[PDB]
Amino acid sequence: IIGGEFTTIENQPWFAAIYRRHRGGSVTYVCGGSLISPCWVISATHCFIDYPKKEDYIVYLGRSRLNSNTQGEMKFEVENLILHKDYSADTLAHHNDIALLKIRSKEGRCAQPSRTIQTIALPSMYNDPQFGTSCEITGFGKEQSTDYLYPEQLKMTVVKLISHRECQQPHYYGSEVTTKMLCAADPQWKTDSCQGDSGGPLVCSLQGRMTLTGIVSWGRGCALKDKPGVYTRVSHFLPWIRSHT
Amino acid sequence: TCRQSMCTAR
Ligand SMILES: *Cc1cc(C*)cc(C*)c1
Repeated sequence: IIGGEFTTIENQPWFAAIYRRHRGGSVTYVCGGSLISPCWVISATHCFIDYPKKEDYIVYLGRSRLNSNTQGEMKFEVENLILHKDYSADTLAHHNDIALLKIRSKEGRCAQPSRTIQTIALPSMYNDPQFGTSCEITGFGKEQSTDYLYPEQLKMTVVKLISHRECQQPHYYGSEVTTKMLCAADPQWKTDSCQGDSGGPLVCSLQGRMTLTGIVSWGRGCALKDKPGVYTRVSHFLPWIRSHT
Repeated sequence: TCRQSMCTAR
């Protein structure tokens, strides 16, 4: 996250931190995700497409820091890794960039709700906030485009939803952006998601409830003028989600 | 094949 604020998991209790194990025992952070039911985390396919072996991954819930054990955190293995079969990556855009991870602790249990572990609601079909609405994004991604390391502390920021009409302008993304994607940015281009934030939640207070409106997918750079963050539009994938869940 | 989407991925 470029700009924004440091935060803690209590403020973002649906946030899932996804890591990959390597042969020698080292673990590296991969992507974010969101807990949508006790057994299911939703993320982005592009995070996993090159290494689709579910045994390689670890999922933490209730975790505020990248490389430390926060009190009340829960560690999970991935029981099923489901990537979208129509995922594709073009010049700029990632299409159908959505994935599901069925999580299970070593004892075979799903998430236990607590102050630091809560599910986030899904939207209803084709039901998104109006353009101009403020939404929050959360992640352990880069704080600057030139960083090669991720911050140890979880961050959040607040961005505004951008119309499809604006986002498909030539100096924005043109025809690369589709109706199954959502654009969001800072009006002054000072805060944005970045590399390492992929898979994590774009959350909007919708109709009296915190709702998973988007999934961090792609963008041209980070916090660049006229280059919004692009998010998988969750409200256009409900048949897919419920079919696998 | 290098594609720019490798770099746009967040
Ligand atoms: C091949 C290519 C081109 C650009 C502009 C960026 C990346 C990652 C790859």
